[PDB]
Amino acid sequence: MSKVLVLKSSILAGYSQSNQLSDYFVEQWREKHSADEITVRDLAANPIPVLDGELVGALRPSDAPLTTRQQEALALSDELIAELKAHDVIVIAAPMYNFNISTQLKNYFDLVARAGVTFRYTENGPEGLVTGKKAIVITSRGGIHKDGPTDLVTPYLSTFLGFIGITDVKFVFAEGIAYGPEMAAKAQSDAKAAIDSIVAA
Ligand SMILES: Cc1cc2nc3c(=O)[nH]c(=O)nc-3n(C[C@H](O)[C@H](O)[C@H](O)COP(=O)(O)O)c2cc1C
Repeated sequence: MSKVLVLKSSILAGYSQSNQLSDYFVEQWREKHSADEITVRDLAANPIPVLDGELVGALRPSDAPLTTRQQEALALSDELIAELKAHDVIVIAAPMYNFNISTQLKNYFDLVARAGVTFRYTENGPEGLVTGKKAIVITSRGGIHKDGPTDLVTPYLSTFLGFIGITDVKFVFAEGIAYGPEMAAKAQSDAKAAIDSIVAA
């Protein structure tokens, strides 16, 4: 029995291509794996704060008193990390905005990456502590970037996720959305088929 976490990060709400595919993933997983628990967190509808010079100190082990704002960010970081570690299958919807991930997803990563909690340093290098996960990235783009030099999102996601221990990552692409409704529909169909194959594994 698995627990599935779905992280939505688009700023386009119900018009989001990656959210539509995330919803399809959930629908198909419920159908094929009816006993599994599914948790969805919308990082745009419930925003994570920007990591600034005040919040960064909240995420360090210290005996120093924290500000109210720091205490709340620490509580949120702990909540996010507990949630991430409590689920088995992690689905990350990651649209490409100005050649980067969305800030909504980035703020989540910046509260989740914490030394001694989601990674630690050993005598022979970094070690990720978020273990036993299988990750699916659903990444939507207006243009066509896959396997080219302008896709920095894919290797960045592999790098960041691997650093915290999530090395088993399958990518689902929905590209060419900006070329119009016909190409957006083909991207949806192609990504749905990649999802079907993952759900059928
Ligand atoms: C603010 C913004 C920036 C974008 N930057 C890029 C980009 O750098 N490259 C690209 O191919 N598409 C870009 N797009 C198009 C989105 O990648 C495309 O609309 C995709 O469907 C977004 O996924 P979503 O619908 O789930 O938000 C951008 C869209 C927005 C709104």
